[PDB]
Amino acid sequence: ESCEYTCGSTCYWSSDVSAAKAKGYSLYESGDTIDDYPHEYHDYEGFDFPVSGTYYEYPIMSDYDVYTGGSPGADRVIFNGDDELAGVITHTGASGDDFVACSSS
Ligand SMILES: Nc1nc2c(ncn2[C@@H]2O[C@H](CO)[C@@H](OP(=O)(O)O)[C@H]2O)c(=O)[nH]1
Repeated sequence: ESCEYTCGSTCYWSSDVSAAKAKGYSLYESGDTIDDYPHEYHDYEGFDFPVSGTYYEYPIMSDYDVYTGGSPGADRVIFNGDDELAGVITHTGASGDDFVACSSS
């Protein structure tokens, strides 16, 4: 139960990531949003994503619960229209409204 990704000091397990991607994807697929998520992620930052876009972001929570509205915190899981995982990113340690990648491999 390793940290698939680490966001700043927050440790996310593989199971945390798949639940956040699954939640954001069920909405995406249903053409719905909750407080504006998921939404297109532009990849203004220039990240590597092992998969192809269009990319969508969904909040991944610090507390391990799936996002269902409210404050999104700083972490985001990134996925595409095929329900493929692209990665986990964070606002933590990023300047203003930029994002930095969460450590992994
Ligand atoms: N930094 C960054 N922001 C984006 C991108 N695409 C959309 N955004 C938007 O600008 C703000 C992201 O910094 C995002 O709110 P967020 O905090 O929900 O991501 C979002 O609405 C992108 O590729 N990079």
